Amino acid sequence: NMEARNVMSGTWGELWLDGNKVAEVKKFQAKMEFTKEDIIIAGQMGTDTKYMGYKGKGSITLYHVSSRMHKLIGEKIKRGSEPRFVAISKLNDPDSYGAERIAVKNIAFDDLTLADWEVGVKGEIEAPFTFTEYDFLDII
Amino acid sequence: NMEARNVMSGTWGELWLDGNKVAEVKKFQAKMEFTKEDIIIAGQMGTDTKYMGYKGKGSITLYHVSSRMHKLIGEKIKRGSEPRFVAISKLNDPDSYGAERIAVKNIAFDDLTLADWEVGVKGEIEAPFTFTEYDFLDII
Amino acid sequence: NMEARNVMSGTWGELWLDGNKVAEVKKFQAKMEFTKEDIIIAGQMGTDTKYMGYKGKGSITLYHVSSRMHKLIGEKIKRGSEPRFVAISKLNDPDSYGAERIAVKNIAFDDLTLADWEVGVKGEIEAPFTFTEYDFLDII
Amino acid sequence: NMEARNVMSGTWGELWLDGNKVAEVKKFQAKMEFTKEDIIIAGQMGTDTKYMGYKGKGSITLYHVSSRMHKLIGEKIKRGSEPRFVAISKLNDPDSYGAERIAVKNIAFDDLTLADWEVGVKGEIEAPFTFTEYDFLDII
Amino acid sequence: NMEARNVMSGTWGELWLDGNKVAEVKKFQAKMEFTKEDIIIAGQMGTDTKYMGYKGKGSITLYHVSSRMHKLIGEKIKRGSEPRFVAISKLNDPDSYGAERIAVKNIAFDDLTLADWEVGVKGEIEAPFTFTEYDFLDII
Amino acid sequence: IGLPSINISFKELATTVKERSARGIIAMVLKDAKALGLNEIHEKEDIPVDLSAENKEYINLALMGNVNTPNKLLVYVIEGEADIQTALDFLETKEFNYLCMPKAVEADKTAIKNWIIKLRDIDKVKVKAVLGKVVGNHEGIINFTTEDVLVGEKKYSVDEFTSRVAGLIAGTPLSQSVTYTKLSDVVDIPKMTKVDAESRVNKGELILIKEAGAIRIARGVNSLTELTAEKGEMFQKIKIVDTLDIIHSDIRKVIIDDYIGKVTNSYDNKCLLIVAIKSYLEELEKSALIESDSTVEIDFEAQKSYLKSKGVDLSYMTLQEIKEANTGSKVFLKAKIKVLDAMEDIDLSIEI
Amino acid sequence: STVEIDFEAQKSYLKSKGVDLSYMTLQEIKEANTGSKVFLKAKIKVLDAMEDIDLSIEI
Amino acid sequence: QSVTYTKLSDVVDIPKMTKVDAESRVNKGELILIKEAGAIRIARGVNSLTELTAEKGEM
Amino acid sequence: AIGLPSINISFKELATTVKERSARGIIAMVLKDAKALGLNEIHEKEDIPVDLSAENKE
Repeated sequence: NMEARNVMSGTWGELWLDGNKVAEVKKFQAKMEFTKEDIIIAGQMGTDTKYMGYKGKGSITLYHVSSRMHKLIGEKIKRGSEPRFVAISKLNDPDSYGAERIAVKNIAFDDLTLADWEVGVKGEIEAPFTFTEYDFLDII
Repeated sequence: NMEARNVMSGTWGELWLDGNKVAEVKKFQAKMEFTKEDIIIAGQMGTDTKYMGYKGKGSITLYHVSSRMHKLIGEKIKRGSEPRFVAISKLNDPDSYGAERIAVKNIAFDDLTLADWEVGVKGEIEAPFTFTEYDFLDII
Repeated sequence: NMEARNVMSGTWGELWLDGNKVAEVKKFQAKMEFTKEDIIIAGQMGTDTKYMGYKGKGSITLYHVSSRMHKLIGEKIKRGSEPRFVAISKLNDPDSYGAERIAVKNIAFDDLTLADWEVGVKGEIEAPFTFTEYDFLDII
Repeated sequence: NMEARNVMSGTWGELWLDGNKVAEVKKFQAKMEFTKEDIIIAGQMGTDTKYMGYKGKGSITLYHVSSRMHKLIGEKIKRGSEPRFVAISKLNDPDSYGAERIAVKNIAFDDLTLADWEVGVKGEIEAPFTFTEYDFLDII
Repeated sequence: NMEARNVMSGTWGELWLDGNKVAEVKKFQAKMEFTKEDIIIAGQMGTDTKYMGYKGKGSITLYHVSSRMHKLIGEKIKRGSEPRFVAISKLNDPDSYGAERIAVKNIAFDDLTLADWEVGVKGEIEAPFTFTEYDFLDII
Repeated sequence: IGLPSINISFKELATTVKERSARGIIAMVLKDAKALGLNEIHEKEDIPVDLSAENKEYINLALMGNVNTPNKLLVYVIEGEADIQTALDFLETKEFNYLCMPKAVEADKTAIKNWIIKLRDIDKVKVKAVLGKVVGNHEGIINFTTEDVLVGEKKYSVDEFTSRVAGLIAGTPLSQSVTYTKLSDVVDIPKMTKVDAESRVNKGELILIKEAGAIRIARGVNSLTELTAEKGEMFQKIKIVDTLDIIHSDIRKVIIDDYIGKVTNSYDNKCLLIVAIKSYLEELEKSALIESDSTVEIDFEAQKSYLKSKGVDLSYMTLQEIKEANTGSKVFLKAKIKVLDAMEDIDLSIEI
Repeated sequence: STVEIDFEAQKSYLKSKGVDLSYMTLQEIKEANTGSKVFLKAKIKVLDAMEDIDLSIEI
Repeated sequence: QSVTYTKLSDVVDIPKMTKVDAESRVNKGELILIKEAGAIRIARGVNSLTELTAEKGEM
Repeated sequence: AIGLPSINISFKELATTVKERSARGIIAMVLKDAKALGLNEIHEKEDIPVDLSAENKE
């Protein structure tokens, strides 16, 4: 049942940000980090852990073709009002079993890049973010 | 007695997680870290140590073919209920002396990966965990 | 709509510093770092964040052809009076959609290089700075 | 039968003040301090004690999102009329054996914070109090 | 003959309170403080002391998994009746010479913690007490 | 849906019922001319009115529990003039721990003894009975021989007090034992000497003894009297046999529910089964029913004997090859545990 | 599992057709003409499910 | 999977029938229903074959 | 001789250990007795011919 062709290729990924399709995505990332506390129990040599909560962290990397992030956050950040966004990522490799589609909610970005260029180097933008909620659509 | 053929190859490894066989496994790891305290004894130049307990730590890496970890932990983590699992690893090289089979118990994972893809890069997943107990079956 | 030709090349960048064009720019950079505070809310597993402010940081790298920075800041720094500058960057690739022109204001430099040379090595200068304000002119 | 999962996490707490739920509650505690008198008995080397009474003490901390305490006590305190309140605290961790609910009665606050703010720092309010009675609901 | 292995580790402790084992015990200690009077003898430069008695003090800390202390003392304390208890502490490290067991009698607790919880932090309870007598079982 | 109802009612105090027990299921057979069938009796209040008052008193005696009321009472009613085997056939279908039948005759007792011995030995089902006057050597048969128990100015025969004994046994928790358990309701017992008590307890009877204060049970022994190398003195105690039966029932339920026919017989699946059984044993260890340091393993000798029986050549075979060989549909396993006993005898020497 | 030409059935058919099988190589017999008949043999292995379990417990 | 110990919920009652008789009947080779803990379930998953030869064995 | 499914769980106690039997050595041995003539090949203590006397058994 397992074959090398069943591994998903990242070239078949798609991204929607704030309801708008971004054709220029290089990579997408989203992950939840658990908070754990060590608990030593009397009479037991192996120490145990208690689950307490989690952190969502991610990043988006995209080719520099337009001023998407400027228009999204630049003017509102200065005024003191922070916006929140929703992203949808889809991974659909024709040679795999099926598709994987996840919605990431309550996204707050970490920074804003105004200019970053070098002579003889093509432009790219990296945007880390945090999040709180998510949903599952079409899991395998 | 030793021949270079007697070294175990990692291609002959197998893994069961929560009673289910996983075929797209890349590496498995499990290790116990001891806690030690320095004790200086009067009249002795060499300082000694006292054993206090241990930490079990491990990780699993697998090719991205299905949503195994999502189905395992995603919905329960949000509600505040943490699950525990049992894993069995077997290493059986035909050119070695025998097999090695260990059960790792009370496994709690460290994080959950929702999406991680890149254009022109094949997908992979890394899942660290901790544990407390283990058993021996068929040691060499 | 996207063609690989639409990615902006950094060779098509231009920089004005204190109203004077610098022909010798290697790279220009400007970025805003947000300050965030973790907030744990009762009854919620996913911890949230509160936006508090931002840091602007950047840098300029240029070929060593003249004493621009010496004349700009050297004599005033010793006397105890710190100057502030305005920079304008333009990125205009003929194969892209349009131009991107940003003015960075209230620039304070981090250091001053008096001499840095090596035998068999051509000269270059790196100048980090901080800033507070910015404006948008001709965004895409 | 002690397990690490059974330890109660404080993120599952809830508070009711004067019949109204407070969502922004950060911390809650209540304690009874016993009053004891030393007694020395002839022919007995070890000193004994006599129990005479108790005094209840507690504290509340909230995120600064509204003027709740002002509306609660401010105008009344000026005129010379002191109000008493009832507070209900609930701690219900899904991984624990059960819920714990206690009602704290005859609460008198110690002070009133009109304003406490700091540039670059988020707002918090701490309110100590004293009480006299309590009741048990859903004991474990 | 002193060895590092012979030092007693506190993970091997055990506690019995009022005849019932407490699995969630974290800390136990008990101590007798002697009362001394300074005496100055004529013709003697160094001051001497006279022993007059002692006072016993101790403390217990447990992981918050149940309402044990509430059921122990809460209702009785309100009505004006003070209960006394007996505690047995056992310390038996496999690498040590032997076990050590002590019974602490006529225990009177100092306070009662109704509630102490914190978002993002696990629950713990600290309970000081005073005692009068003790007995030796399995001394080393 | 009617008008809103806000009713505040005043009443006097009412008596508190004893707490129900999660453990302990007892089945009783009653003979009444009316209302035949199986009835599940949870509480003392819910009893069908068709039964006679005497059957009601037997039920009520069975209801009372030593520390807690038994979890559930299964009553099968037969009119009479019928073979007992027809009620035993229906009782084979249900699940129960103890079997008692107050209205008994010698042939009926022999039938019950044979039926339970056959079940335990061949049917591989662990059940027990409390019988009046039976000399059966098995651990599944409890022999209680006390004559003329008087409760509340009444006379109860030896055969019809077994319901009370069964209720007492079912009410006892696992950590404790029935030795020296006192019965407050019982008033008077016929006179009897101590040497006779020693002789009877050595013989294997569960009798009543009169001590300082109320009446109490002397010892909690079984009817087993003949010992072998395999069956020692441990098996004569009710508590140990009870915990062993609980372990047997739990493991059998797990195996039947999850493994018979469901999974293929391969060495990996055997390892999975071993891990599951080890986890169950650890769970038992945490509850302090059994001592720590219990193990589960593949039974190598039985597997090798089975391979020899089928004509497989064991020459030039590695130990791993023998251990991992195909065994058709059979699985051979072995385990090891340890159980403690209660406190019953104390010697205290005082120097003056 | 193995798949191969059924040698015994092919030889039986060759005898039934009057062909002589003596002084013939194994390879010669394997690729001989057999009209409209094809004879093949395959060898596979199957396992049973768990039906009986023995557990020995020592106290 | 197999059909051994497969429970039939619809079936309610079977005639009284002894265990040793069931052993003998399945030894001859028969599919029968047995009474067991819980519902009514299939005793064994054998078929009618009872001749044992070198060509066809126990499997 | 197939039969009904068998699920037995047995309780027991006090097993014992034995001596390991090795495949190392071969010994040639001569005995005199008036019955069971010819060579005799023995691997274990249980497959001994009952024909030989106790003195020959020693």
